[PDB]
Amino acid sequence: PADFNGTWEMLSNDNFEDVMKALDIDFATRKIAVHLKQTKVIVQNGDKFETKTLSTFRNYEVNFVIGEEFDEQTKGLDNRTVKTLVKWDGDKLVCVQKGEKENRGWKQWIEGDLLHLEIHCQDKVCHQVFKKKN
Ligand SMILES: CC1=C(/C=C/C(C)=C/C=C/C(C)=C/CO)C(C)(C)CCC1
Repeated sequence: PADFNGTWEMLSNDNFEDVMKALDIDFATRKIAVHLKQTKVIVQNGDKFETKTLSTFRNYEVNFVIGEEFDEQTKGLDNRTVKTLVKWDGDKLVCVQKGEKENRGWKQWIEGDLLHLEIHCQDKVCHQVFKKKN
């Protein structure tokens, strides 16, 4: 079983601008955001997840239990309300965010000491990789 617990520092971030544009985040904001390093802080207790996404610009928090749908407010991103549901795919997390934007969600997994995060909206996909610090 994967263990997502820890602090993970971004190594790479590809096609983030494509996803931000699909979310209608304006160009000025995309330009700021694409150049920032991010940190992911995760506390996992079995199916219970507390996560934080940190940057010098804005921070983002999302907490969930596997299989339990909840209202997510993407404040600081696109600031939309979505119905979010995260489930397992083997050792991987797969999240669907039901709402105004079509085909919105993300997929997260570990290979070794690297955390991978795929973020998708409409036909766009962003791939991020993070290295475990603690
Ligand atoms: C666009 C946007 C940002 C991106 C955050 C992303 C999109 C987080 C994805 C969160 C998920 C998938 C949960 C943890 O895996 C941050 C807040 C850095 C700065 C302001 C603009």
